[PDB]
Amino acid sequence: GSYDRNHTYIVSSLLEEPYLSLKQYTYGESLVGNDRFEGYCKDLADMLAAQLGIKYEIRLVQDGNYGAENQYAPGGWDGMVGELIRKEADIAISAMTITAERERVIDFSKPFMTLGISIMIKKGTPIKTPEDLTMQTDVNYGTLLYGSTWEFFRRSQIGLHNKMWEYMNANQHHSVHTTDEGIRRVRQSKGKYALLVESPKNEYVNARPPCDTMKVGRNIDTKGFGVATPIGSPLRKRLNEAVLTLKENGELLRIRNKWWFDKTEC
Ligand SMILES: N[C@@H](CCC(=O)O)C(=O)O
Repeated sequence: GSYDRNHTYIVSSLLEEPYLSLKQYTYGESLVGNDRFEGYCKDLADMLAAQLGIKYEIRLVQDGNYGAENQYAPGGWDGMVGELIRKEADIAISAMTITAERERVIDFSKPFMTLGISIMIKKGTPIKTPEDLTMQTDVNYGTLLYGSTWEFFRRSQIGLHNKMWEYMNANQHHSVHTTDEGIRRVRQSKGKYALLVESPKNEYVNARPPCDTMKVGRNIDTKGFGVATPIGSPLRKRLNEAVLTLKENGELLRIRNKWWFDKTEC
């Protein structure tokens, strides 16, 4: 009640199914504003905005990136993280992984979803574990360049993870600028490409046509997605409270089931 509720809050996000996607285009009708978008993060944004009694406007991140330390970016970070640092958006509501490095420059709510790094293969690929990848030659692998999975391997103290880091850093052509290009490479590489991909995306893709991909191995780590705000935001406490409210009242579970379980065609 002690923050501006006439302001339309700018919500940075990033198209990445099923978190956020464009509603299917139809004949003779043009969607505008937030109506263009659907998905888990759209439903989350709607519910958070309702909890806070605020208006909001989704504005997609202007470089298509989640956020990485970048010696060229103003404020030191690109992507949604940089938009928050530079006060170009008020909130980011996306599949933004909570990392120690990002917490030093922006604030996160408690997590609204838990996840881990996982492996996606085309069915038939003779890979069952991360260790397997490092013991063979024919299957190349990679991840989203410079995101949280990339940084996990760069920074990990586990020898296996450092071995995977050294390979990927020396073979950046086998990593990708969008996770969807990684998934296309899995599908189109005849069993010779594996993708390191966060488990909710992996699980979503594997459960839908063409049913040609699968997850192998245990998740490599455990972490969360959070709602992100620029430091000092007047909304920080209320947004965290709202996430906790939606977690306790079953609403986060409802929209997770909506976008993952209700959409299982395989
Ligand atoms: N969710 C990740 C991007 C995907 C990935 O790095 O695997 C991030 O916030 O950086």
